[PDB]
Amino acid sequence: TLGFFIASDAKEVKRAFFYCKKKYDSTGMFHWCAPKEIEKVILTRSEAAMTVLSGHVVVCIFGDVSSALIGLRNLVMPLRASNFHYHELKHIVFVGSIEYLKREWETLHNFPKVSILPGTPLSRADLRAVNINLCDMCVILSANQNNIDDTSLQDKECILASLNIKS
Amino acid sequence: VSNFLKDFLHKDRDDVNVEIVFLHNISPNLELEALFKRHFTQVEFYQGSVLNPHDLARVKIESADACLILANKYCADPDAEDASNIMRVISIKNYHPKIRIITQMLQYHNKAHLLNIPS
Ligand SMILES: [Ca+2]
Ligand SMILES: [Mg+2]
Repeated sequence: TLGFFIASDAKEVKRAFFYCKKKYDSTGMFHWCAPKEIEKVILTRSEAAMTVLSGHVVVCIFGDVSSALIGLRNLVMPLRASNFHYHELKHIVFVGSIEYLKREWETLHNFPKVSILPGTPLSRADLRAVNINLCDMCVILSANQNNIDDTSLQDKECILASLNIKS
Repeated sequence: VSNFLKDFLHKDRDDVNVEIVFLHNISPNLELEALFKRHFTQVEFYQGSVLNPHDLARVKIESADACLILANKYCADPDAEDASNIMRVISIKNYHPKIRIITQMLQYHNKAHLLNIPS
């Protein structure tokens, strides 16, 4: 075979041969659950507050009807990889506009541990509802990033959501 | 600039030794240059965006007393002009957070976005 080396050069790597003295998916690699419902996964603030989420994952999305589809299946796939256990599998909640969430829910239904909070990622009340404090990682994504043509709008939302979470 | 400078340099206000340093990426026209030549000893102009920390150190904003931001009232998009003012206050607080920013917004919810900035 060949050896994947992480040295700082090619010549340092060029020394190995020189110096010698159901519970899952249909395939196996992931986890699969039955196609749930958008009304099942939509939460309100009070329901998400009573849903105790510690060490979980929140995802912030600045999406709309005019925005392009990002595609989050590739994001949520290695979270549900079978190199861990189902108790170890984290919970994911998506915060944003229910219009973009409806545009993407037709792709986003075959996955477990997935919630949806319609609203606004800038809403401090919504962030307190999803317990961003206990959340392991907030992921701030932007969907209008390749329709806007100005640095003033370029990542402007992402910067605001980051600053609000830090504040 | 004229409506600001009359209110800032008016006789009724107490005599002000404070100078005014502008900062704007568009080079001014001849009439704005004539206004600067009018209030020569009190105002200076320096071309540049506010989104450059080299420009901010060039205009000495850390040594400046207070930063001011004048928003375009009559804009075709009251959220896009709001957004530009947001990014300007973001850049000034990113360079030097220990300064007083006097700015003007266009709505009330944008006040919360200004509050989002830590400094
Ligand atoms: Ca190297
Ligand atoms: Mg002078």
